[PDB]
Amino acid sequence: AADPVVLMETAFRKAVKSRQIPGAVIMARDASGNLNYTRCFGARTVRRDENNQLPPLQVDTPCRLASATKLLTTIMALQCMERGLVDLDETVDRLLPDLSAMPVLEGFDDAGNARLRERRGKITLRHLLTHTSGLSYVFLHPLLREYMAQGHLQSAEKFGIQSRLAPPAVNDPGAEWIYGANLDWAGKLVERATGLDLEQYLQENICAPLGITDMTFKLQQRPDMLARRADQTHRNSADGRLRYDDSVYFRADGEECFGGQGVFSGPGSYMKVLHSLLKRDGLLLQPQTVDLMFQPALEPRLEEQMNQHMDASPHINYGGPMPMVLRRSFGLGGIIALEDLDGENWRRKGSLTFGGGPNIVWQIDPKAGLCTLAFFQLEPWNDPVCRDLTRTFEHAIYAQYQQG
Repeated sequence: AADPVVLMETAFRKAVKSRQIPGAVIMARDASGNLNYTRCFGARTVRRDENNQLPPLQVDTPCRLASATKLLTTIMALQCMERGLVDLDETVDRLLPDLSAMPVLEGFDDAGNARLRERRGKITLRHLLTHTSGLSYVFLHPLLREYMAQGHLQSAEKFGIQSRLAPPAVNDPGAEWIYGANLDWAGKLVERATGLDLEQYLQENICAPLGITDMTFKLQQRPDMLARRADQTHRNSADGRLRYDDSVYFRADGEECFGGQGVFSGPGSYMKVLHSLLKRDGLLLQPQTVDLMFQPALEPRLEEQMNQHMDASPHINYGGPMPMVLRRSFGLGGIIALEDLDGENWRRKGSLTFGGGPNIVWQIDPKAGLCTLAFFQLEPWNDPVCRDLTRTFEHAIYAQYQQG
């Protein structure tokens, strides 16, 4: 290895030895196809097995991707566009007439009555994939917070509407960037345009081309990869020690396919998606279509307010290991760096990035010719030693690779 990489590798092993992280999978690939950096550290749980050992994280270990699923669903959405089933600026009301019928929540009275209102303008597939449709996640928006407390989402059952699709919009399309259930809608777009449930689409149109056999929504129907699945671990906010996280169990996710989250896979298979997109090999997506994913999709006003929002909310930190304050846009699939994160030393301008709940982070850097993947199974998102370790990971392999 190189000097910076052996120091980073030691930084990781000390975090496993000193109980800071349970484990991590770390992977980096070149566009030229001759960088194959993949290391594994520590365990896939904090729970000791029947053997009284910690079973190790490994490159094929099935892992909860959480919101890192959104990238996969962006590909499925764009795959449908390539095939002339949809168009980016086609109104969604053909394939999503239930979304298109939803109103926008304007606010409340002094009496406390909810003011619903007809949407101004039409929602498009491009809006969904850039989080500019105008819908938010309930627990983020103060209007949706109260709307939920009033109990108006309880009637979704009656009309057969799915819980995650139930909330009304908080704004019009093209007004704001707002993080929401857009890929859950995009997933529905894909299903009804193609006539297949997401899971069969994923298998046929993403796993098969790349030779993947450990990527699925239905983890319960795969006993072989369920037997060696990673566990979730949570970091205590009090003492900073890590404990077993059994929150998934009590939630009962339970065989329900949606495009925003839900997919389990090995880190190796997820890097295979990042790798294909980087080298323009056409197995998932037409190179011209990939070019679009890295194009700033946001209008100047929208990107200005998206930066304001992200810069003003460090407790969420969408741009994980990147500088807390940084000029970004959004392409189709993730956040785009509108500038070099640190001259030639780190991610270059035009690089695409998004992450996942258990501190999963991916990035693709066309201009630098690199793509990296930092894979953890540790909550909450925006964890400091995960963020820090990832930061030292990227810096190290960018350094080794590009000069000398």
